[PDB]
Amino acid sequence: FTMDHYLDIRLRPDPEFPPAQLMSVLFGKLHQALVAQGGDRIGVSFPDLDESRSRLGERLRIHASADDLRALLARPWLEGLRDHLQFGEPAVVPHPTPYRQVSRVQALDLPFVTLRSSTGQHFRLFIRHGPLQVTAEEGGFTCYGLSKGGFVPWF
RNA sequence: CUGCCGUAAGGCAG
Repeated sequence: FTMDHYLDIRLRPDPEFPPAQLMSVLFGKLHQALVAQGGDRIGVSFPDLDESRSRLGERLRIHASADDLRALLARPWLEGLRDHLQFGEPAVVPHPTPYRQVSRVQALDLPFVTLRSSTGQHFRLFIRHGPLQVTAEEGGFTCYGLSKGGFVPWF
């Protein structure tokens, strides 16, 4: 379990943008930072997830090794959003915790973020937090920080 | 939104 570090990024409430819109922007920006860092050892989870309202919640948690996390934060990927966010301190995770897969699931009672890309076009990216396991099977993460096998601590 | 694997079901990538 070499991914024992995390950081919480919290959305500040905003009069003109609902949470879901900011989160999508946060999440698109992280996507860009992941595509640049390279690798597959950075995951995310949405700790305030609400199953019932199908809402991702107001927090984005980023999971990484102590130094994967540092390389990531020393990038200017949050340039332009920071005013809309509050950040926790990079910390060691609590233990013990369950682990789960947070994956892209391509009627969907699922939360989603809206992104763009070469077309101008908007698309929804659907996200599912998986069943709690006692331990973590090995595996990596996509360029969205979503599971391609890997698991993240849930707390 | 585009695209990949697959004979379509199922699945995947940015």
